[PDB]
Amino acid sequence: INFNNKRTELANKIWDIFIANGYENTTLAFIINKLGISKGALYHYFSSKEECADAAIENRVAFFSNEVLKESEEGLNSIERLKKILLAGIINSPSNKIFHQKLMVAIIKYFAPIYADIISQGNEEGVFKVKYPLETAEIILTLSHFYLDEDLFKWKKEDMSLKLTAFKETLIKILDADEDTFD
Amino acid sequence: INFNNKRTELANKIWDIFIANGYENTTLAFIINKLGISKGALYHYFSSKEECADAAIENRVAFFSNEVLKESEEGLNSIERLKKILLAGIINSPSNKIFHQKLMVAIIKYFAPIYADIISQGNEEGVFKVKYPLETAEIILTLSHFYLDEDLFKWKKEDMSLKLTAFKETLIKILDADEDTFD
Ligand code: NA
Ligand code: NA
Repeated sequence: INFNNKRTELANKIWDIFIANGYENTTLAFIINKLGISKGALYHYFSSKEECADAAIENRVAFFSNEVLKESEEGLNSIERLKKILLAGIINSPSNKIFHQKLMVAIIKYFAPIYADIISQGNEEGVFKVKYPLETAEIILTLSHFYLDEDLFKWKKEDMSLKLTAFKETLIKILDADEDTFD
Repeated sequence: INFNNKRTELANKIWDIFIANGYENTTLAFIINKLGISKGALYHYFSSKEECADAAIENRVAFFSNEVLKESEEGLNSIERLKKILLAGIINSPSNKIFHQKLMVAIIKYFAPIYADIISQGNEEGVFKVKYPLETAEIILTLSHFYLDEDLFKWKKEDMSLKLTAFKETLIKILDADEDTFD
């Protein structure tokens, strides 16, 4: 109620600490020293380092997604809204890969309804023909955040151009959109 | 050369230890005690617990994928090969989620050429019309191993039926296959 305002202020600061310093190497002692708080002050809001990460991620993605909705120009068609939202954006140790995975999952879950809305708008305009708008939104986001992640798959830098092309091709098929939609 | 035969025999045994006991809670001391080997015997083949996991995963997936190729019936059409291969199959703490992620990534990388071959066969038969066979194979596997993973996304059990339906719909669009292909 009031506890929520304080917890998210800290989560925001923890985000900056995890990004700037890495998740694996950030200790609860480093966090509290950097924040200027005690162990007790931290344990009042979080039970673990994982919860600190989840709170940092939730608040960052909740913010980023809300700033996409407020920045959305009134009356834009679905094709332009899709193009605009696709261009949006905020060591590879096992724990650092978990922080990245958590972030991909949160982005997918927060952006899926926005993309679902765009897809539904396009079905109504007659530019797409998608049977399952929310599932298709989640499908697209999974491809953009897992398949196009070169660090996840250790994809070669010279192969990324073909993956983006293949991604656009897939988007066209899935949406039943015109072939020149993403040109 | 000869070192490889021994290393993969251990990797196979480590796999069983990680599955039966969980990755997070499996200590290097538990591994060596269960295997009947010394710390030195283990450090001769692996530098870390992560490398033990990667070796266990590589050898399991390399095996599983090779047993799919040997079990493949001679002269099956692409539609039946696809249906057959789709039915194939071997705590949620941060480290356990890494073991699972590593496994998903290895399955995708080992099975992609098999699915690419099936897709190419179908393009030749005239049952599919896919511009990028290997990228499309990787796209499909990403959806079956990330999007359909209810533990990754914490999807509701009652929503899984719609996700499978949406997955099949997507497969049909991506492959340019007939609508009754997966019935
Ligand atoms: Na859903
Ligand atoms: Na590739």
